[PDB]
Amino acid sequence: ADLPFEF
Amino acid sequence: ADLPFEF
Amino acid sequence: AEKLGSEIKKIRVLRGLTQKQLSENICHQSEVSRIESGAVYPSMDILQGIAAKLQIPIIHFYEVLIYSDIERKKQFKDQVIMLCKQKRYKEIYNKVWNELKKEEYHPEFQQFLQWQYYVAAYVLKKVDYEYCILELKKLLNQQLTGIDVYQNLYIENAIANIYAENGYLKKGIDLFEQILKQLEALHDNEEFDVKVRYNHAKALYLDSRYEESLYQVNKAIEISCRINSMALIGQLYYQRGECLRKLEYEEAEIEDAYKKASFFFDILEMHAYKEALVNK
Amino acid sequence: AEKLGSEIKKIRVLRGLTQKQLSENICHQSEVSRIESGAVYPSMDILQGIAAKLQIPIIHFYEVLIYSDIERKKQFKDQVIMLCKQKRYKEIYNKVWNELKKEEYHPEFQQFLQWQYYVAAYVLKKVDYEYCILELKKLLNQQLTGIDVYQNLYIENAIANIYAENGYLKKGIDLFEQILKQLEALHDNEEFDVKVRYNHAKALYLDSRYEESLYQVNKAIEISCRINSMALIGQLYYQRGECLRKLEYEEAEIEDAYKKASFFFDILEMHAYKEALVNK
DNA sequence: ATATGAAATATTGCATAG
DNA sequence: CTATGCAATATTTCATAT
Ligand SMILES: [Ca+2]
Ligand SMILES: [Ca+2]
Repeated sequence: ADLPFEF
Repeated sequence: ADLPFEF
Repeated sequence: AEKLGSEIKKIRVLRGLTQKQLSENICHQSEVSRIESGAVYPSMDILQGIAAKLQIPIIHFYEVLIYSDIERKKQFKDQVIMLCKQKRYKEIYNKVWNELKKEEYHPEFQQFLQWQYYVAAYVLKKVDYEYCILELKKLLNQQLTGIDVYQNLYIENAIANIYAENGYLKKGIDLFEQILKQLEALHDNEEFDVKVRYNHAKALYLDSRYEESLYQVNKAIEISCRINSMALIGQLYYQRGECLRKLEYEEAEIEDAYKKASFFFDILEMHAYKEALVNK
Repeated sequence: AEKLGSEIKKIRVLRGLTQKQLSENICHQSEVSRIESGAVYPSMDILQGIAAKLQIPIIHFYEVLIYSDIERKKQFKDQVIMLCKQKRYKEIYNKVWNELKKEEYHPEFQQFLQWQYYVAAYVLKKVDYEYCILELKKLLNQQLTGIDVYQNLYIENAIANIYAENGYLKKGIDLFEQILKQLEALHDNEEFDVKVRYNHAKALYLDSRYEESLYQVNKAIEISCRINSMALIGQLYYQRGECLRKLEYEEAEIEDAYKKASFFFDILEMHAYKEALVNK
């Protein structure tokens, strides 16, 4: 789940 | 020059 | 007028507000009433508040101010624009022609129609380059104001393209430079800026000014990446490949640009453009 | 309001026109004088005219209407936005904190700073997920109007992201669905739509709903290609590769998605994201 | 909840002045 | 070229009415 959430 | 101009 | 009024009332009802609710902290409920009945134009303060509470871009209220069918017109413009992007000039020619023959009065939308119709007529070889240029110049000579602040420059870009591809490189290049100069003065339209630099890069290349061409390409590619636009980026990489070849760079640098172009042509399904990628 | 006035005078001088020239077909020259001196707010007709002749998006005159330093604030906002995109949360934290301690009054801009500061604080682990959410909810409870109609939705998206990455999948997923619904209603902001679908897709995936995740992913990829946006397209291909793996697609289809992601990460120089691509 | 007369405010045009 | 008094128009509020 390496990619971050996009704020 | 195969690509067209961009209108 | 009546159009703004019923448009505010429609959107208010859609939001389940009443005139009193809408009016809170902005104005009296009776002014909302008189605004919706079209008895009065509202002041900046009141319009601003009303647009905010209703969550509408304030330009929307100005767009509907004078001419009818504004939503349909905007979808029409968007469709024409996408088709132009896809080089579907036949369809543009037909679609725009049907719309033109309604003879409705709306100067700015009229102009957009004529602009696109002439370009399509020109590309389909129904009219010669010189007649097209003259008709486009006539639209400019309208000194038309309008909501879309860039339309005159869009027409200028068309004129410059046509000069360029009919041997008039110097006049084309010089009009491209004027356009880029006019843009720095206007608010940002970086996608347009990318398109102009691309057309310019093509003209420069046709004039054998390979280094200046590459300069414009790389500048246009940098803007493209910064604003996250794919609109012209495949074409730009192709063009970068073209210049790299003429300037005698290493084959791997050259092949890189062409592979990158091939990538965007694939995923954006630009089938036409894929032809140009034979033998590289 | 004398700020509007001198903005009009500043831009008229910059365009070389005199009051008489500007007033033509719009109003009397003396009304232009009174508009530039701040003695009067102009009506929609007159403003629309002045904006057209001066080639200025009408929202500009509304922006500068009440609060000061609007050009600088807008560049600040775009900077923060770029940095957020790049995941440079330390810098955001410092940059926004400095601006925040000027204590200037401008509710919408202050709300933007606070939103960004809290997210930055949370990502940096200076504050816990629960406190971040409560502070964000308080910005919402401001019921702030403002120029940027999407700001509350942006705050809701942050809230939904934080629920989702702290185990509250159901709450996050339900908040994403509410945002997409509220978007149906508002004017098009299709980049934001793409971003929400992406975060939503991540949350669905964490909840083992692989098929629905891929649905949202493919929908967002389609929207991205149609609007020529690269902003999240790399991440989307990566996510689609993730979904394809769980759904047991053929190895080639899986590899395709990851290659497309690796392409975008490269050319967009997304160095961080490149790690996730180990062993695929 | 909305709408309208009448009063109070606010704007714009026309004449004119620096 | 710009600015201002003053008259002419326009808008907004407050008090009511349907
Ligand atoms: Ca009126
Ligand atoms: Ca005033």
